[PDB]
Amino acid sequence: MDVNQQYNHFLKQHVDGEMTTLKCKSQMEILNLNRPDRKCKLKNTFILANPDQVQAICTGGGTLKGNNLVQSNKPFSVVICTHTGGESHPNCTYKGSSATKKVIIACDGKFPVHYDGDVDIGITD
Repeated sequence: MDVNQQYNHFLKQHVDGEMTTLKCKSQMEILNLNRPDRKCKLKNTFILANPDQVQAICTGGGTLKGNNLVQSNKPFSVVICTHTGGESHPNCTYKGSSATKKVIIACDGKFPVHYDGDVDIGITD
Protein backbone atom coordinates (compact mmCIF):
# COMPACT_ATOMS: atom_id res chain seq x y z
CA MET A 1 0.00 0.00 0.00
CA ASP A 2 0.96 3.72 -0.21
CA VAL A 3 2.98 5.34 2.62
CA ASN A 4 1.25 7.94 4.84
CA GLN A 5 4.09 9.40 6.95
CA GLN A 6 1.47 10.63 9.55
CA TYR A 7 0.39 6.95 9.91
CA ASN A 8 4.06 5.93 10.56
CA HIS A 9 4.28 8.85 13.05
CA PHE A 10 1.00 7.62 14.72
CA LEU A 11 2.35 4.03 15.07
CA LYS A 12 5.68 5.30 16.56
CA GLN A 13 3.83 7.58 19.06
CA HIS A 14 0.84 5.28 19.99
CA VAL A 15 1.19 1.58 18.91
CA ASP A 16 3.42 -0.89 20.94
CA GLY A 17 2.27 -4.51 21.51
CA GLU A 18 5.10 -4.97 24.12
CA MET A 19 4.49 -1.71 26.12
CA THR A 20 4.09 -1.95 29.97
CA THR A 21 3.56 0.58 32.85
CA LEU A 22 7.23 -0.03 33.91
CA LYS A 23 8.45 1.17 30.42
CA CYS A 24 6.97 4.76 30.74
CA LYS A 25 10.36 6.38 31.61
CA SER A 26 12.21 4.96 28.52
CA GLN A 27 9.28 5.40 26.02
CA MET A 28 8.43 9.02 27.10
CA GLU A 29 12.16 10.01 26.97
CA ILE A 30 12.04 8.90 23.26
CA LEU A 31 8.96 11.16 22.58
CA ASN A 32 10.28 14.08 24.75
CA LEU A 33 13.75 14.18 23.00
CA ASN A 34 11.93 15.06 19.68
CA ARG A 35 9.71 17.83 21.23
CA PRO A 36 10.80 21.51 20.88
CA ASP A 37 12.52 22.48 24.23
CA ARG A 38 12.21 18.75 25.17
CA LYS A 39 9.22 19.79 27.35
CA CYS A 40 7.79 16.79 29.30
CA LYS A 41 4.67 15.64 27.37
CA LEU A 42 1.94 15.61 30.12
CA LYS A 43 0.44 12.29 28.91
CA ASN A 44 0.82 9.66 26.19
CA THR A 45 -1.38 6.58 25.57
CA PHE A 46 0.08 3.40 23.94
CA ILE A 47 -2.17 0.76 22.25
CA LEU A 48 -1.06 -2.90 22.72
CA ALA A 49 -1.99 -4.12 19.20
CA ASN A 50 -0.59 -4.62 15.67
CA PRO A 51 -0.87 -1.76 13.13
CA ASP A 52 -3.53 -3.74 11.12
CA GLN A 53 -5.85 -3.82 14.21
CA VAL A 54 -5.52 -0.03 14.68
CA GLN A 55 -5.71 0.81 10.90
CA ALA A 56 -8.99 -1.23 10.85
CA ILE A 57 -10.59 1.47 13.17
CA CYS A 58 -10.59 3.68 10.02
CA THR A 59 -11.91 0.86 7.68
CA GLY A 60 -14.84 -1.03 9.34
CA GLY A 61 -13.73 -1.25 12.98
CA GLY A 62 -14.78 2.22 14.23
CA THR A 63 -17.74 4.55 14.85
CA LEU A 64 -17.50 8.02 13.22
CA LYS A 65 -18.00 10.66 16.00
CA GLY A 66 -17.16 14.30 15.05
CA ASN A 67 -14.24 16.33 13.58
CA ASN A 68 -12.61 13.25 11.91
CA LEU A 69 -12.63 11.43 15.31
CA VAL A 70 -13.38 7.67 15.20
CA GLN A 71 -14.04 5.47 18.28
CA SER A 72 -12.90 1.82 17.97
CA ASN A 73 -15.85 -0.66 18.11
CA LYS A 74 -13.67 -3.07 20.16
CA PRO A 75 -11.70 -2.24 23.32
CA PHE A 76 -7.85 -2.35 23.32
CA SER A 77 -5.30 -2.98 26.11
CA VAL A 78 -3.61 0.41 26.66
CA VAL A 79 -0.77 1.79 28.80
CA ILE A 80 -1.12 5.47 29.89
CA CYS A 81 2.08 7.36 30.87
CA THR A 82 1.07 10.42 32.97
CA HIS A 83 3.42 13.27 34.00
CA THR A 84 3.88 13.70 37.82
CA GLY A 85 6.84 16.21 37.71
CA GLY A 86 9.33 18.18 35.58
CA GLU A 87 9.10 20.89 32.87
CA SER A 88 11.77 19.44 30.49
CA HIS A 89 14.00 16.37 29.86
CA PRO A 90 15.77 14.99 31.71
CA ASN A 91 13.78 16.02 34.86
CA CYS A 92 10.47 14.42 33.62
CA THR A 93 8.76 11.94 36.02
CA TYR A 94 5.89 9.60 34.88
CA LYS A 95 3.44 7.16 36.47
CA GLY A 96 2.28 4.23 34.27
CA SER A 97 -1.25 2.77 34.34
CA SER A 98 -2.97 -0.04 32.43
CA ALA A 99 -6.58 -0.04 31.14
CA THR A 100 -8.89 -1.75 28.64
CA LYS A 101 -10.76 0.89 26.60
CA LYS A 102 -12.19 1.79 23.20
CA VAL A 103 -9.73 4.31 21.68
CA ILE A 104 -10.62 7.59 19.91
CA ILE A 105 -8.28 8.52 17.03
CA ALA A 106 -8.23 10.76 13.94
CA CYS A 107 -8.53 9.00 10.55
CA ASP A 108 -7.23 10.50 7.25
CA GLY A 109 -9.01 8.18 4.82
CA LYS A 110 -7.81 4.62 5.68
CA PHE A 111 -4.94 6.01 7.93
CA PRO A 112 -4.93 6.73 11.67
CA VAL A 113 -3.12 10.12 12.16
CA HIS A 114 -2.03 12.52 14.96
CA TYR A 115 -1.43 16.24 14.11
CA ASP A 116 1.63 17.74 15.96
CA GLY A 117 1.78 14.78 18.43
CA ASP A 118 1.21 17.59 21.04
CA VAL A 119 -2.07 15.81 22.03
CA ASP A 120 -2.91 12.13 22.62
CA ILE A 121 -5.44 9.50 21.54
CA GLY A 122 -8.68 9.31 23.55
CA ILE A 123 -10.12 6.48 25.66
CA THR A 124 -13.76 5.71 26.53
CA ASP A 125 -16.02 3.01 28.14
